[PDB]
Amino acid sequence: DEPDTCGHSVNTCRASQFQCDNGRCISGNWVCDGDNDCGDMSDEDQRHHCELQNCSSTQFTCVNSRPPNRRCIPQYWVCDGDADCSDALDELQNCTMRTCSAGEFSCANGRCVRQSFRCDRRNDCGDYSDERGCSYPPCHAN
Amino acid sequence: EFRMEKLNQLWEKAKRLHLSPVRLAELHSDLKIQERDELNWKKLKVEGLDGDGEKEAKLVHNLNVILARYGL
Ligand SMILES: [Ca+2]
Ligand SMILES: [Ca+2]
Ligand SMILES: [Ca+2]
Repeated sequence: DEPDTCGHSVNTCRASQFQCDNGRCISGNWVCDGDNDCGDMSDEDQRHHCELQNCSSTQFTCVNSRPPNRRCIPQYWVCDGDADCSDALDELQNCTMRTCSAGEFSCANGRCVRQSFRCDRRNDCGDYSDERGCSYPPCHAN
Repeated sequence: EFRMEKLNQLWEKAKRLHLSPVRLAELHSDLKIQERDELNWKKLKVEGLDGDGEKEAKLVHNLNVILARYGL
């Protein structure tokens, strides 16, 4: 199929579909979805497609975000038990729940997280309250 | 790490759930086998060769029961 049924380099992918790697050409919508389709995965980049996204029904968009994080999540994750968006806007919404105890670290915005998620490499609470004021001990030898 | 945008999202969020490793590993094996199923769905969808759309229901219900089965 790939080793010898065709000329390797005699001619390109046909103009019916769009080139994206020398080993792969891509049909249409697939260049914009975030899937590893082009086989170097560079579909949603360069300059051709998807600087932005938009959400359908039963989905919500993390507006305050950049391409490195996320820009659309389903309702299956809004006001759930775990933050999803870049700034964790999904858990605030109109919910704004009360209950939080000494068993979890308390953020400025009101949300709470486990104590282990304080002073680390991750933006856990969205507000970055879990990171502000921390004093990181130095790294290991390795 | 995984091909479809949604499977990577499920994989980070499954790690955010701190699920047991044996349950978490079984998630990928069900999603990675679905990865090969969704590729042939997506080929026959954009090419329109799936005239009856048989490959969509069997991936949608599988994903739904995956979400219910593994505690998501
Ligand atoms: Ca893609
Ligand atoms: Ca959430
Ligand atoms: Ca943190």
